[PDB]
Formats: sequence, C-alpha cells, structure tokens
Amino acid sequence: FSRLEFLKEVYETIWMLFPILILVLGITIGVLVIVWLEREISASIQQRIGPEYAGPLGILQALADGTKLLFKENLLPSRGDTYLFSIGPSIAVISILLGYLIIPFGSRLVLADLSIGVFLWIAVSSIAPIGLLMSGYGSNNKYSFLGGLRAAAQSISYEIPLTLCVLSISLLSNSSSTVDIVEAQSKYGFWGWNLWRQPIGFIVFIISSLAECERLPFDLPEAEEELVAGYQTEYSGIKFGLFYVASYLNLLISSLFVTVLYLGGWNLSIPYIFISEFFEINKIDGVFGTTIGIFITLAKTFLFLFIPITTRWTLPRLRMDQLLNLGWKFLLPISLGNLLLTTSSQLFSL
Amino acid sequence: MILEHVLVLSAFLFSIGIYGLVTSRNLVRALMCLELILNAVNLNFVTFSDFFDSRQLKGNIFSIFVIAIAAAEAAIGPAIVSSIYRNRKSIRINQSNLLN
Amino acid sequence: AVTGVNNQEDLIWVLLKAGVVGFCYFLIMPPIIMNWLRIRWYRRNLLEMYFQFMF
Amino acid sequence: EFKWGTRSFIWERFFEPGLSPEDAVSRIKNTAEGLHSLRHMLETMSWRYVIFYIRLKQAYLKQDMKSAMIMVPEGRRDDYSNAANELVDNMAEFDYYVRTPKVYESYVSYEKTLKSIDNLLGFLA
Amino acid sequence: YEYDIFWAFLIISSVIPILAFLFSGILAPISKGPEKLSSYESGIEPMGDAWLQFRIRYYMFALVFVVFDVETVFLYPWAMSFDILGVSVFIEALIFVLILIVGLVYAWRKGALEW
Amino acid sequence: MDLPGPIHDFLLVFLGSGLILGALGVVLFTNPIFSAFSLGLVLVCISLFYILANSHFVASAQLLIYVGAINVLIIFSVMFMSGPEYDKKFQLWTVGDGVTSLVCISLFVSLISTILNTSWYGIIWTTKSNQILEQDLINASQQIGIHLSTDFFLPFELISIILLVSLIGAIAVARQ
Amino acid sequence: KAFHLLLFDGSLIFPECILIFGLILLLMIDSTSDQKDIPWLYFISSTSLVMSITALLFRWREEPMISFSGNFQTNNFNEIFQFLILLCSTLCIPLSVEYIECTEMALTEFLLFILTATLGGMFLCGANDLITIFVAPECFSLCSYLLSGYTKKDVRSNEATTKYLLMGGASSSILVHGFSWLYGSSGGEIELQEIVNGLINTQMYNSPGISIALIFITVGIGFKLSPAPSHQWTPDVYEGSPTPVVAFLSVTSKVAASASATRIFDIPFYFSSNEWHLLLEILAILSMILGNLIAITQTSMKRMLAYSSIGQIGYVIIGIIVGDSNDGYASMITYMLFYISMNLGTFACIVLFGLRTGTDNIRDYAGLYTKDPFLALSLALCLLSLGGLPPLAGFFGKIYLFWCGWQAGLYFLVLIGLLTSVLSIYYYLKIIKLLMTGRNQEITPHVRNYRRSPLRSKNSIEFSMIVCVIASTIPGISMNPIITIAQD
Repeated sequence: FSRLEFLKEVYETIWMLFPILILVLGITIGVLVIVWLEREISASIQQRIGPEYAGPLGILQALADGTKLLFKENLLPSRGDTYLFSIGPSIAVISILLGYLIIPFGSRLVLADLSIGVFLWIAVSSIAPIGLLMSGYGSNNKYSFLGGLRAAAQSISYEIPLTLCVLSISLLSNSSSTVDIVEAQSKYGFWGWNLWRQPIGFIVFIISSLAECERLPFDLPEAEEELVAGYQTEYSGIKFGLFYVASYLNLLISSLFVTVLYLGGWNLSIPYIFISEFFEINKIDGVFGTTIGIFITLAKTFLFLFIPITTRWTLPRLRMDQLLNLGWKFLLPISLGNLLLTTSSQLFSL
Repeated sequence: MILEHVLVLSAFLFSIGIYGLVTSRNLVRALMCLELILNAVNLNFVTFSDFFDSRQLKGNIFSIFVIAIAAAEAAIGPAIVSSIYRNRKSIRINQSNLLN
Repeated sequence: AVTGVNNQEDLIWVLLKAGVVGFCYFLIMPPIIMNWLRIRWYRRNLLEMYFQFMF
Repeated sequence: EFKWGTRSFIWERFFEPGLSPEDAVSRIKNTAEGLHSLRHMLETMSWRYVIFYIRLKQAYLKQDMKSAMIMVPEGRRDDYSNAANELVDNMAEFDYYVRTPKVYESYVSYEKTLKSIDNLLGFLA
Repeated sequence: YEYDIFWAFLIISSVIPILAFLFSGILAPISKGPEKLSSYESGIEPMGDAWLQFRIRYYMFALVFVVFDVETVFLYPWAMSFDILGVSVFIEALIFVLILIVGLVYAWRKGALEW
Repeated sequence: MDLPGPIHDFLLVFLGSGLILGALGVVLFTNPIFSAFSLGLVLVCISLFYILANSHFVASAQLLIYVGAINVLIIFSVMFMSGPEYDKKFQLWTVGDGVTSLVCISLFVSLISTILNTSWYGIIWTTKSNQILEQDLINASQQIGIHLSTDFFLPFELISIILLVSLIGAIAVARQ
Repeated sequence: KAFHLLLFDGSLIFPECILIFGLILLLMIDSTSDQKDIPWLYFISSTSLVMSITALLFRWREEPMISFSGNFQTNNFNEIFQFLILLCSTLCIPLSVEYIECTEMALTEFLLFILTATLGGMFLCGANDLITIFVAPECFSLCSYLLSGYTKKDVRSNEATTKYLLMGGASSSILVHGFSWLYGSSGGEIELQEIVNGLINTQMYNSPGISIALIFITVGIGFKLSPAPSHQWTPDVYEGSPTPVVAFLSVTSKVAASASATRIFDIPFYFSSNEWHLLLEILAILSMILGNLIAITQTSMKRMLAYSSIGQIGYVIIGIIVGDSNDGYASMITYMLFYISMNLGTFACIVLFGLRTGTDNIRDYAGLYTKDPFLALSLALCLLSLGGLPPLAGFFGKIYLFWCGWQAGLYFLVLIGLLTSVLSIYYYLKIIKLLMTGRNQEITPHVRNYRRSPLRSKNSIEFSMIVCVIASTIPGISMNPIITIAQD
C-alpha cells in the first residue's frame, strides 16, 4: 500500500472511466437517434409526417418513450420463472453492448484496440440468443416459447456466414484488430476499401448482420403478425425497453462493423487521382483530423443505417423454413467460396 | 498473487462434475457434467500455460483441441439421445437396466 | 513524459481547438440544422431528405 | 530448514503463523538476491515472469519489513521505516511499469528498487 | 493496459441493467392483481402450460452448426499466420476447407438440412 | 502485462464464487433447462478466467463454441423431455447421492492436499527459458496461429477428420 | 513457402494417408451416386486396408524418426502394432459387410466409422506427444460411440451406447486431467521423451502431483484395456452391440491401448516404475480373477466373450509388468498376434451362427455339430485356443507369457495366471459340451431349422484365414519372436 502510486492509479481509473461514460451516453443518444430516424424515414416513404408534437420535430419522442417505460409498472408472470425473466434481456443487452469496445472512430479513438478484435465481437454477439431463449422459456407463454426457439434457430443459421465473411476480411488485412483493418484499407485510399475487393463477402455480411439484428425480412422471432410480440409478449416496463435498446444497438454496431470492415472507416482519399478536396481533407491532422474522421465514420454508418430502415418498410418478411434454407444453402457455400477466392488471391502476396 | 486458487477451483469443478456424472437421472445432464469435467481440465491447462508456457502456448492449443473434442461429443450426443427417445420415449438412464 | 507518446501538442492549443469544435457542434450547428429541418420540410427530395437525416 | 517458500503461496499466506524477525531478515536478503538476478529477465522483455516475481516479492516484503522492525535498534527505527516506505514506493512504480509495460521506465524503477533494497539491507545489517 | 478498460467496460455494461431495474422499482408503481398476473393468451384462458416438442428432422441443423463452429474457430489462427508462413499453411487449411465442404455436401444430400 | 494486484485477486475470488454457484446449480437442478442455464454461467466465468490469465483467443473460442453447444443443449432438452416442469425444482436426495457426495469430497480433498502442498511459484522460476517470447511476435493470437500451423499439424487434420465423422454420425443416428 | 518440410514428413504417414484417401473417396462416391452396391464398398474398404499394409511393409527397413515437430514417432515397436491394427480391420471388414447388409441399414457409414477408428488406432500406436495421445484415441472412442449403437432400433443398443458414452466420458477426461497434471508439474513439456528431463529441470520428479498424473493416466488407460474394476463398461456394450463392431472393439481397442500404455509407462514414466508396477500388478491380478470367475456363470455368448477378453488382457499386462529386459514387450506381441486370430475366429463363428440362426443365448448352440460340422469344428478350435489348450496358439502364447514372468521373479503373477487358466477351461468347454449334444429333445428349434446353403460366403474365407492360423502357428512361434525381440 504505497500512497504515491495508489492516488495515481485512482486518477487513472477515473481517466479510463471517463471515455466509458461518454461512450455510454453517446450510445444511448444514438439509440434515440435510430428510433427517431426509423420513424421519420417510415413517415417519409409512406407520405406522412411522423413524430411532430413530442418536441420541435419529434426529437424528444424516443426520450418520452424511454421515460414512459421507466415509469411503467414492471409486470412479472405468476406462472413462469422470475429469475430467467429478469436475466434474459439483461444478458442480451450486455452481450450486445460488449461489442462497442473495439469500434474505432479514429486512429486512436477506440476504447480498446484488442488484437483479438472482431473475433471477440463474434464471440460476445453469440451470447444474446441465449438471453432470448431464457426470456422465451421464463415467460411461460406459447408465443414467447415460439419466439425464443425462432431466435435460436435464426442465430444458429446466420452465425457461420458472418464468421466466414469476417474471416476473409481478417485474412486480407492479416490482422484481427479493427484499426489494422481500417489502416490496411487506407493504404490504397478509396480503391483500397474491402468493398470493391470482396463484394460477395460484402453482400453476405449485410444479409447475415440483418438476420442477426433480427430486422425485417428476418424478424421471425418477433414477428408481430404471427406471434403477438414474440419473446417480448409478456414483457412490460423497463425490460421491453431493454429488449428494444439491445435491438437498435445491434443495428448500430452492425452498421459500424460494415463501415469498418468493408468501407474505409475514417479514411476518405483517392491517391490515384488529383482530388484536391480529398487531399486537403487527409492533410488535416490533430483535433480537427479526428473530428473529420468521426464525421466520415458517422456518415458511412448512416448510409447502412438508412438502407436497413428502408428494408424493414419495403420488403415482405421471410418464413422460418425459407430463412433456414437461405442461411444454410445459399449463404454458407457462397461464403466458403468467397473464403477460397480470398485465399487464392492472397497467395500472390507472399 | 493468489493464482493457485484457480487450480483449486478447477479441482472443485472436476469433483462437482464427477458428482454430477454419477447422480444424473437425465443423460443430457450427464453430458453437461462431462462438459464440466472437460472445462476443469481446460482451466488447469490454461493456467499451466500461463504459468510455464508463455512462449510456446502448448496449453492453450491443448485447450482448443479439448474444446473441439467436447463439441464433437456434444454433437454425437444428443444424437444418441435422439435415437434413445425415438425408440423408448424416456431419458432416465438408471431405469434402463436390461443388460445386466 | 512517458515512453510511447511522441510529439504531442501543447495542452492549451488542444483545449482551444476542442473548445472551438464544441462551440460549433453544440450551440451553432444544431440551430441551423433544426431550422433547415423546419423550413424546407415539404420541399425535400430523396437526396435532401437523406442529407437532412444524416446531419 | 527452509522456513518459507516450501508449500503453496496461499497456504503460507493464510494458514501459517508467520515468520520470526530472524527469518524475516533472511527473506529480505533472498528477495534482494532475486531482484538482482531479475535483470536478465528484465532485459529479455519477459513481462509476465517479471510481474509474477514482483507480486510475490511484494507479498513477502509487506510481512517481512513489518516484522523485522524489532531487529532495528531504536535509534534508527524511524529512518529504517522511511527507507521501507521508499522501497514500497519504488516497487509500486516498478509494478506500474511492468503491467502497462515500458522498457525505459521499468529499468529506471528497477535500478531505484535495487538501490532502495540495498539501503534496507544496510539498515537491517 | 489494453484490458483493464475491457474489465471496466464489462462492469459498467453489467451495472446498467441493474440501474434500470432499480430506477423502475423506485419510480414505477405496483398495482398487482390476479387477473393481471395471468399469462396472456390473446384474450382466451390459456390451456396447458406452453411446450411444443419440435420434430427431430427440423432441428438437425444444430448438430451441423456445432461442428461448423469448431471448424470456423480453427480456421482463424491459420488466417492470422498465413502471411508469416507461406504456401505450407495454404496446403494445410485446404484440406480443412475441403472436409468442411464435403460435410456440407453430405448434410445437403442426406436431407439433414431440409425443412 | 496484467491487471493491478488487488483487482486481479478480487476478480479471481468473485469469478470463483460465480463458478461455484453455477456448478452447484448444474448439479442440483432437476430441470435440464435450469441446469443448462447454470452451465452457461459456468462457461462465461471460465471464459473470463481465460481472459484473466492471458488467453484472449481461447476465451473467445470457448465463448463461441460452448455457447453454440449450450444453445443446442437447451434445444434438445426442450425437445427430448416431458412438460416444462417448473415444479420439479431440485430433485430429491437419496442414499445413492449421499455416498457419492462423500466419495467426491474425498477426491476433492485428495486433489487439494496436493495443490495446497506444492509450491507452484517455485516451478515458474525454474522454467525461465520457456517464458522468453520472440520479440517479433507481438500479437498473442499470431503466436497461437504460428504454433497451431507448424508445431501441431497431425492433430490439426485429425481434428478435421474427427469433426467430419462426428457430423456424419450425428446426422445418421438422429435421423427419423 | 516450400510445402517441403511437411511433404517429406507427410510421406512418413503415407499408410494413414491411404486410409484417409480411401475414406474420402468412399464418402464422395456415396454422396454422388444414388444407387448402392455391395461389391464396390467391399473393394474400396479392402483396397484401402491392403494398400496401407503394402506401404507399411515398404517402410519397415527405414530409419526411426520423429516427424511433424515431435508429433509422430516411427520405429520398430509401433510399426508392428500398426500392422496388427490393419490386420484386425482387414479381417473385420468381411465380418461387417454381411452383418450390416442383413440388417437392411446403410453400410457406407459403418465402413467409414471402421476406417476412421482404424486411422485413429494407427495414430495412437506412434503418438509421440501429449496432444495426439488425446486426439487420436478420440478419433477411436467417438467412432466406437457411433458404432455399437449403429443398430439404432434395438432397445439393447441404445442402453449400450448410453453406458459406453457415459463411461468413456468418465474416462478420457480423468486421463486428460492426468495429462494436465503431468504437463503442469514438468515445465510445459508434452513430447513423450522430453518430460522426464523437464521433471528434473523443475525438480518435481518426486512431487505429490506426479502421483496424481500417474494414477489418472493408469485409470484412463485401464478403462480402454478393461482390466480390473474399470471393466464394467465391457460386458453390457459387448452384450448389446452388433457382433462385427464388438469384435473390432475387442481386437482393435486392446492393441492401440496396449501400445499407448507401453509408450506412456516406459518413455515418460520410467523414474516411478515402482508405483505403476504395483498398479499394473493389481490391475492384472484383479482382471484375471474377476474375468475368469464370472465367465463360468454366463448364459450369453457375447457377454461370456466379454468376460473372456477382460480375462485375457491380464495375461498381456504381465508383458508390460516384467519390462523390456526379460523379453517382455516381445511377449505382448506374439500373444496379441495370437489373440487377434483367436477372438476374430471365435467371433466370425458367432456372426455366421447368429445370422443363420437369429440368437445369442448359449443354450441354442446345442446340436450344431449335427447341422454344420465345419462351423462347430472351427468354433471349438477357436475356443480351445482361447483356453490355452496344448496344440493351439493360446497354449504356446501363455507359456511364452509365463516364461518371462518367471524369469523376472513374478511367481505370484504366474501362479494366478495358471490358476485362472485352469478356471478358464470350464468355459470354452461348456460351449463344446453343448455343441456335441445328440439329444434331439435338448436341441433348440433355433438350430433345427438351420440352412447352411451351397455357397461359401465371405466370413468363411475370413475365418479360414484364421482357424488354420491358431492351429498352424504352433510350429511357427520361432519366426514371430525374432521380429518382436528385434524391437526395443
């Protein structure tokens, strides 16, 4: 017990807590943004107005929903199990939030540049369907049971093509860290993005991430027309809000991993052409450079937030058998072929 | 530090798994306790690789292979459980004593 | 300082740049953005609506 | 006999009465010799071995320096205590530079720890 | 260190649902009643408690998924060491991918992946 | 390359208590669903132990593979058992459990009388040359990849054959 | 890169690569073509199992080498055991193709499991590492779980698979716990001839944690060999599994486990010989005493053969106990080579009798001499060779096993072996006593309607390659040992 280094370590714990709290605040703010954006995009493509009265332009609508769910009575099932009921959504939101530790918004604006990287993200994202199954079993409802089983089947079907698509990107970048992947993309600039080099993995990653986020047409465990609310049928109060947050956080982290793995991340430059604007953007360094990198990352994330929000309100939804067929017979062999092509092309590098 | 405590926990797990292997009236639970025993062995391997094998990482590789074997067992049964339930419509293993 | 960090800028300049960024981000741009959302709410095309929602 | 380090660390930590001062001074000497021998492992950038050594020797020193106060005469017992505190501080810095590893700072704290422990042996005699 | 932030983030992420539950407990009222605690069954009174017991032929993809998870886990360290080594690891993992493809073909042809 | 000392020991004790609770839930629950969910707690605690020691890849592999295994286990326990049976709830105690409790207590005592009597720190200072890492291999997952690809080639293909044959046998046995 | 270092090392496991290629080709043809043909499956299984021996015999004169970076040791000792495994598989394929075809089940899967268990048994014979001493018997044990329950419809096979899976998950996890204890208290070494040095380097060769590893390893291996109270997995599995797979697990499992026990008790555990010597002496004495005593009270033929196997394994254990000095390992083989023919013949006769008859009880073996004198003669010769009767292989094998035991001063072990061999005549004579009953009233209707039919069948050739061996090897017990004392 040295009272010279103890104070230093306490202040260091404060200085690592501070990024965690600002990231958490921005995460909840981003959930609010995604709710507002989904409502307004649905209103725009359905020729409506959307939220207008909760705030100036519906800005405070999602905050009002959250505070209402906070003030809503917490309802527990008498027939079922209380512990599984309370544990399920917490496990889902924990395992979904744990993936935000490795997302870089700049060269050093990452909470932890773990060298295990995206593999840890897959490992922690695998845990949420156990929470969904726990919620389905603990609710003692037939709709909840069906929703939990459907969630487990969906995750089982679509975990593997996503894993192989991430593996191909890691093979191309020769590292599992997200910062290394973004910098390897940034070596050749705009043409260096893995989107152009790996299109098949790009499409399969989009479809697999949409299935893991349980967005439509892969909203089977929470399909409102088939089951009343799926695994969220017996859930009231703050727990439904938790199972809502977790879903939107999964959507946001999937979009961020799309813009990190396949797009260039914070990079925006074309070295092969005399683009004055892109060269002047890349010439900025310091606080302003990090701010511009955050802006670019958020714009590229918003592109693949706009696309699935549209996708929910345009397509019809799949069926369980057809979901299994798409996951196991169209995506997995295609991802295997993409991995083989990636290895064959990478043979030229060594 | 008290790293050796991990070893203690591993031993506990082994014994507990061993206990759960014997008093199992459900073969799914027996498979889970087999996973418990293999997990205790893997804990021993990982902490020994941390202790003595920081370079070669032979214990970590052995842990990966043991996880692979455990998953192969978890794939072989409950397929065996599936055959048993299709033929007998019962899971309780102590009730089947025809071969004796 | 410590080994590992190199050529770090002076704290006063970093603080000034972060302050001007926060000034532009927290109290200057949100008014213009919400006015650009209120005005021209019905004049949007797909591209203008996309950029409004992005901002 | 060996008087310490002959069973598991947790058993000697929690299920043993402790060391007399006449064995505590010998453990101080052995800790100093081990710290002197740790230089080669420090130069090879093996941070896990070094951190294990530092934690074990810290856990030894927190008992041994406290229990070796009796052998120090009254005319020096305050100053020795100061030196003891200094050693602890130095080892803390060494801790802070093996976890979150640095080369230059860990070497600096290593030399400081060696000097502090040599002063502690000079006080203990 | 690169992993104390991981532990602090995990602790905070586990604390957040506890804070939400505590805030709901101290803010939301409780008005429990015997009709309210009944399981929801679209208005009608639920029959026997839940439970479905799927067929085996439907849920036979899970046994494929267990093996394929191990194969995709084993493929990662080879990809991490593909550049330091050369065509040797390419030949090594080619058999792994070929066995994966053959197992997928067997599951496809035998009707394990059919619903 | 570690956490602070007191934090490391507190994490060891806390994760050990969680692991003990999960294992006791596994071996004391009548419902395979409840005991499977306790097994999941054991899996998570063991992965956290792997992260604690140095294993950042083995922890992720444990999480992925064993989470798939427990999800499959819950599915097949739902599918191969009677009604949901929340009333089963800590199966009854017999003499046949009481004798095996004594036997397992004796086995655990025999193991812990060796663990508590062996100076595990003494072995570490003897294996000095086994802990000198190559300076070029900064990434630990890179070292595990190199030593999986080169040192262990025969088990690497043997496990592929094992997985293929296990898949085939699981499909053939479980088919209707 | 070069792909060369592995290419030159890959030629050392070429007999196993032939098995892998045959496995993959069989699987690909099964998947590609809808129709199924027995002769092609016969051809591919045989040509996979007669080209591995062709390549292995071409590799006999080659220098011993440790390949795949301390993972596979090729020398004289393991080559003989790999040849024994290949011989067991070659003489068990005809036993399996007829039996599984008559059960109307898929046979390509059965051949795949047998070939994989052979591949995992050949790797266990030379496995100079601790990871591959775990992975290779998991290539065998998992296939043995997939087998012996391949029947999938009999209520006996499901219970046998339950017992086998649970008891072999109980073992092979105690074994790996012992491996972890041995790897930890050694300095992180897993190669077989590198952990005794590692034990001295850490000075833990007299640690209490080494005794735990030795006991756990011995228990996990004595489960697979099945001597002593690690035997209970054997009879039920032997009583409730199809006959070809149980014959395979009777001959193939003991060879691989004997090789692993010899290479795990001599190379990494020679410093503590006084402990595992006592463990093996107890494990053998209990095995003969409690495998020959229970076999005389058996009403089922397969269960009686199970107790027979757990009795004959104790004779082989004496070869490990005496050590390599007074022959020893040269008496493990030249008796395991005998034991393979003895058990495969006495199981081929059971296979044919059950297929033509439809029974397993011993009481239905009455009057087989009147119906099929050839089958009764062959089964009687196999059983008398099993009992160590003079002009047949078991007698000379047992006197070879006992000569080395007496030469090493193990009077107690040899005396118990001789007394249990005397006990081991009443059975192997009870079946013959039934076979020579001319009483038509005691003859079961199971053999009254018995058709031998005017065709040879494959099992007849397979056991004619065997019955003529267990009797005419009795002069050729000078050619065999000079190939088994040459190894060291």
